[PDB]
Amino acid sequence: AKLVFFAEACIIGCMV
Amino acid sequence: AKLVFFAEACIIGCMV
Amino acid sequence: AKLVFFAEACIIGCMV
Amino acid sequence: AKLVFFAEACIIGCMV
Amino acid sequence: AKLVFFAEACIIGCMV
Amino acid sequence: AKLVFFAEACIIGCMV
Amino acid sequence: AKLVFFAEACIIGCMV
Amino acid sequence: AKLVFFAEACIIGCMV
Amino acid sequence: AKLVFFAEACIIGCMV
Amino acid sequence: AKLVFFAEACIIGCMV
Amino acid sequence: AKLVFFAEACIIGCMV
Amino acid sequence: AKLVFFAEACIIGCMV
Repeated sequence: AKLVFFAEACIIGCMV
Repeated sequence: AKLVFFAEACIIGCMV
Repeated sequence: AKLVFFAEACIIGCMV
Repeated sequence: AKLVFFAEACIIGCMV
Repeated sequence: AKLVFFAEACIIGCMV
Repeated sequence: AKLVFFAEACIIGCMV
Repeated sequence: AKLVFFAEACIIGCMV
Repeated sequence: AKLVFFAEACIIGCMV
Repeated sequence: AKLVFFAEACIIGCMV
Repeated sequence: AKLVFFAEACIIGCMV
Repeated sequence: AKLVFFAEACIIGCMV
Repeated sequence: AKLVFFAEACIIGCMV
């Protein structure tokens, strides 16, 4: 898997 | 734009 | 305190 | 949105 | 001074 | 190239 | 509060 | 769980 | 050992 | 190689 | 000592 | 110059 940083703008990293 | 580290506790970054 | 990086996934730092 | 780490060398992050 | 992250969107930290 | 935070759980950034 | 990377050169993040 | 930075030296963050 | 982020506040990562 | 963080100011990581 | 980021590629920070 | 991560232990990045 990959650690992905999204941000709806606040940012958060999530493991996918 | 800037990246703010709102940590209001936890820390999240967002721009302005 | 400490700065825990909870991985509940998603990583968030929080002061504990 | 995502944060990409274009490192094309140096590293810079940008969203999509 | 402060280390400030701006991003014209690619991000870069700079000491101000 | 792009730099992805790999995962499989430890995380490493690598070049691609 | 906000978390700023202080500087004066070393950098530290602190709560405000 | 939380992210642990092991020191094997070298530093690897792992989800524990 | 582990790298632990103390909130001595200001964030400082130290070994233990 | 190594990952130098040049502070020419502004911080950029580059593979050297 | 110093924390040096090796590009062993993948980025790994190690002590020296 | 470049950012050096001193290990005094604890880790402080300083502009050198």
